[PDB]
Amino acid sequence: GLDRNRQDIGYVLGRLFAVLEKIQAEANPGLNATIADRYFGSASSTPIAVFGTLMRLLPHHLNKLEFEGRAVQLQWEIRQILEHCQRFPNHLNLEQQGLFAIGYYHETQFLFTKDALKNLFNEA
Amino acid sequence: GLDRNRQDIGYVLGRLFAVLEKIQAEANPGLNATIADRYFGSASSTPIAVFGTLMRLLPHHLNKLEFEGRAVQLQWEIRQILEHCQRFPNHLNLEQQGLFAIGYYHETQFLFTKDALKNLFNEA
Amino acid sequence: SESIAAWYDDLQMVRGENSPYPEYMPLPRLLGNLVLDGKMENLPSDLIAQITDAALNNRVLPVSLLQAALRRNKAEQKITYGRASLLKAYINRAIRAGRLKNMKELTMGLDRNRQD
Amino acid sequence: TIEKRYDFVFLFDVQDGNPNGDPDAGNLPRIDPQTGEGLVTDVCLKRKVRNFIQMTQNDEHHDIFIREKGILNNLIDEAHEQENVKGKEKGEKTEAARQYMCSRYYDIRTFGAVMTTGKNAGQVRGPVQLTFSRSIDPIMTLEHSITRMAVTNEKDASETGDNRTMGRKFTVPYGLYRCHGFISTHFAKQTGFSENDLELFWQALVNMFDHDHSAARGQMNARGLYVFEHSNNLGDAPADSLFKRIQVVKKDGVEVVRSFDDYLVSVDDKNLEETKLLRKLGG
Amino acid sequence: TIEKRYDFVFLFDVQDGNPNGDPDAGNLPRIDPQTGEGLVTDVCLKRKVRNFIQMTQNDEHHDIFIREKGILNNLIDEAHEQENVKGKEKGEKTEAARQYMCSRYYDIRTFGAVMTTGKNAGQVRGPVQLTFSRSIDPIMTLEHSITRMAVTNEKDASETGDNRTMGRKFTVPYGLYRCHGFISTHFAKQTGFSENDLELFWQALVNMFDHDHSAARGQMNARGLYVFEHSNNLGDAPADSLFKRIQVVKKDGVEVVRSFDDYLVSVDDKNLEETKLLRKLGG
Amino acid sequence: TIEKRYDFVFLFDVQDGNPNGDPDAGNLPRIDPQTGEGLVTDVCLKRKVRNFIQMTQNDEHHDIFIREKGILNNLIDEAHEQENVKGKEKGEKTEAARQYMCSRYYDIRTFGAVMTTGKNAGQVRGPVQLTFSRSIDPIMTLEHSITRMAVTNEKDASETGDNRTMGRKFTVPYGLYRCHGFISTHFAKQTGFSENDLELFWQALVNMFDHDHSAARGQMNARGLYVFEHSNNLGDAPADSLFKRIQVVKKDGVEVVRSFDDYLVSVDDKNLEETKLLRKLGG
DNA sequence: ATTATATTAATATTATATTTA
Repeated sequence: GLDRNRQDIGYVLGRLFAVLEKIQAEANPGLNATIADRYFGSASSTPIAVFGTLMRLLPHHLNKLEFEGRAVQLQWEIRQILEHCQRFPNHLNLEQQGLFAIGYYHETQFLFTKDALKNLFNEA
Repeated sequence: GLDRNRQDIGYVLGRLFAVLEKIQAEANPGLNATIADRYFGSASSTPIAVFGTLMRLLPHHLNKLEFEGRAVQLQWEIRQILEHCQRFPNHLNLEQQGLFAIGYYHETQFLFTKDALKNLFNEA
Repeated sequence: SESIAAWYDDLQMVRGENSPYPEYMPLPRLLGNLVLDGKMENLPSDLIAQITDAALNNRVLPVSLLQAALRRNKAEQKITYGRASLLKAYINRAIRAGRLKNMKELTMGLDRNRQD
Repeated sequence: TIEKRYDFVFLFDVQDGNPNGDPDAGNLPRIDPQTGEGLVTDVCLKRKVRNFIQMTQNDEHHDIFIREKGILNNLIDEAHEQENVKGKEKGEKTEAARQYMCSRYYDIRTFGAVMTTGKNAGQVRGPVQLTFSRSIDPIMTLEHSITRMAVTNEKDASETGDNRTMGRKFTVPYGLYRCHGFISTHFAKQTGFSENDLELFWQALVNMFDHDHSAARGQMNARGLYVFEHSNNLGDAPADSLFKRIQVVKKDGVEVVRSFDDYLVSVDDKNLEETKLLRKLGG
Repeated sequence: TIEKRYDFVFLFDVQDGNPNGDPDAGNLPRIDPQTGEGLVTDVCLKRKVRNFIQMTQNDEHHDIFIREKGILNNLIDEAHEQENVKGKEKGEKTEAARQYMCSRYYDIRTFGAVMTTGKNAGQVRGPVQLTFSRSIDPIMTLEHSITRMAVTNEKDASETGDNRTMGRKFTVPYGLYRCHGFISTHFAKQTGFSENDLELFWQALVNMFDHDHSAARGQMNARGLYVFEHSNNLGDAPADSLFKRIQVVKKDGVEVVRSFDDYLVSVDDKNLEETKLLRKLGG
Repeated sequence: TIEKRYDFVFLFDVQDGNPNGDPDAGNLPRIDPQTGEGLVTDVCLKRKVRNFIQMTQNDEHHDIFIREKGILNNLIDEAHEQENVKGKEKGEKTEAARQYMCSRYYDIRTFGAVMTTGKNAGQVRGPVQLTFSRSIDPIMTLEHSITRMAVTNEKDASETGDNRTMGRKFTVPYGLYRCHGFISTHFAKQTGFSENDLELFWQALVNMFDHDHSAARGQMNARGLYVFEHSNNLGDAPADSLFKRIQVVKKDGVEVVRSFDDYLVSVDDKNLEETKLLRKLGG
């Protein structure tokens, strides 16, 4: 249940936030306050203010991972998502506001799986 | 998924940082802390302070590569990106702050490919 | 009793352990979730005068049930046992009577698929 | 009770720090997404005024609304057990309790508070109602990420070596937040907002950026405060043009702004001399 | 009693705050789902006019419809015990009570109210009937979530000492709500809507955004008010094209709008000079 | 507990090295992007003061907040098992633990710390709150890249020849970081910030650049420290002009600055003699 | 005219010379 060729800005924005949250959760299991507990409150409205710090903290989160190939796969899927994201908009429309959370939870479901992300990464 | 004729400052800045990170990663596979783990934290806000040391370390990173033609291709795409970069700004706007990461991950996806960068370099 | 059986099977909703609402809800108690406060302000032409006829003869449920249950669900700010079962019965009877195409009939338990 | 209308043009900036942070965005100040102008909520100024009153009063009939150790239900129950315990017939009892709290509390008298919890006692419309601030020049976010050489919790993130917990501490280089606000008289006559309380509120708005300071907010100061004192309780001219007369734009050929030497506060009090006044308290 | 038809084009925006918020959706203003244009109900403008009248009158024959404790049944019973207590034969007694309330109340004279409770006294059709506002440019919702350092009830308080109750306080950057409205004459002749009441209503519509302010709504102002005064009680031209003559679209090459310097109110009064007038009160 | 307000103008520069370096940018000090003025965070000065206290005290009732081997949760649990173990009803128990930690710790008494981990014990607002430093002349980054003749980890460069690991070690030629800071009294009365602690903090701020030194920061010194001692707890004049009276600009016809012989610290104490004092500790 | 209340998943994308009267 995930459309990677929707060419929607909200879809790819939500998928990017979802993989960012997944990376932060994988960086440390004993995490109290994640990014979703603070960054998601304005991610669908002011993405250019939160996604900047998100991309700034992404490499450190990837380096914090115990496995280096996992970070490679996560960056690969990040870029496969952002392929359709030609630019970070100022503010999302209501339809895009909903598509944000849609793609967010869709990408979260696609990531929290047994054999799916690695299977898609193998065909690249 | 990459616009090379967008004429946006954030786009070309992000693409330049992306190719710099790609060059640093290609210089040595066993790299622990790359530039993205330290330089990206202020690359979209204070580019004139990080991109100076980036351009200073770029020739040594290119010489560290085992293949000399790879460094030539990387410099060629660096200059093709910086064509639209008429000047390094002091601070990027919020839209430009987002376009920074947009172009960064777009160029990273375009670089981590089979036949794409070399194909574009052949038509030059 | 085939009409009553079909009406109560279409009204069969999920119920938890030790629930005060019975397995089959009384018709006045079911309409009480659609009235203003007490079961007396119902419309004596399309509610207490037509829903009983549609249930006791397995007829088609009117859209007035949809609209009243919607108003009382987003008005009372809660969906207790009575309004959701009525909407499920309406949807099932509309699917069975051709008054509903793209959707499908609902079951007792939670439908984790549906794709609606 | 006051009888004049006041349309103050509060102007305040920030040297280096995080003023009004977070519309749920981590730790960044509220900025305009489409443009880039910084925004500051009025609750920050209200809390600064409350802190100034708490540090420059300490007396009765001017309650300051206590901090963390202050349950609103407990305060409401304490204020209920006074003159109108039960012998007032609920209806007017709520109004009597509201009037008593207005005569006793200063935050509810100047602004307002929620008094409709358990023991309901009505609500205060509030005379003075500030607005959300907004700068003119599109400010930029610096994001000054700093570190710490001491871990907090004993989780798995605490390595055997340098127990470090970095994070980010956002900062702002400049941004004159052109604040706005209007003061009414009908609600002030009911809440008991006298002229002494108005002068105290003006003094607080003027001298709140000198005591209420922290490490995250850094150094903040108030530029000017041009109060538009009216003559009656009616409406002379729309407040839009009144607040537009004091425009703040860029100076000469400069890209951004760093201090007061880069702004040109154009103050041309020419058409506002009909039935209105003008005073300068901060600038 | 008025005799002319007025088709006013009310235009008002919002600087930063929640104007007409929707209880259906938490605390966000009414916006168009398919597009994104902000919508404002007419009851907000009616309540602003009522507050302006309450603060700029205080006299008889112009009741303002009290707040909260004002039970409508009690007011109806008080208005019934006047000239038509019982000796009027129910039928025309209701009409007499309705006329007395119209001559006494201003809200029912300009707009209307429900007087069909216990002691029925008919209903007022209402002459002036405003409509729901709607902006042109698809506005965006900012959602400025803010916090509080004081818990309300002790039950929801944390098990520690940090008593906080956050929540959200929605805001709007811009959105010129192109309001609409029509005024009739037949119902105005029955309710007694004279020209003085019409002028008072115009003054209220003009100067209601200068006093009726709060922290949630922030700063709101009225742009312009182009009233289309007719000549008779008949229908000359459809009001659709009449209201379409004053179009409000985008200016030059801009994506959104921030203030009045980004809108181009195209006013071309050319074909409306047949048997109609034009006046400017707010703009 | 102190009762006067202190507005110190801390001035300090750097001979050759990296003072307050930025993790957001590799290893370069915080500089203004639009201009070029160097910026130094207050946490560096706070850590220097902490190190000075750790090396010039070694006693109880003045905890120094230990370095790497100091879990905050462990220290909080150790401070909880004292006088208020459980018999204090959580609410005021947190305040009692906070007061005990303020009377025991010096860092939380002068500045503050987070004590809201597992066993919550409230939070300290903090009296003395320093700000972020900022220079006047646009400094330049030297970037002194140096090498090493010994590899660290078995990476891909330690091949056959000289195992080398170069890198960069940034340096700064000059830059008088005009620091700022304000001291309150209301929070000092609660945290127990006496005058002896204030004198110790002044001595630390004066003599912290003589012991806390390293190879990256090089040689740093404190120029002057002009403390503006007030007379009461109220607000006399805005601190903006107070801190602007001690301006630091360029001297004669010079492009940059190298030492103290190129700066002209204009100190004209003329209008600050109303109800305020002045003292010189570092300069 | 209630219910319920404890953790999914994680191991490497890429990598070979523009131009020189």
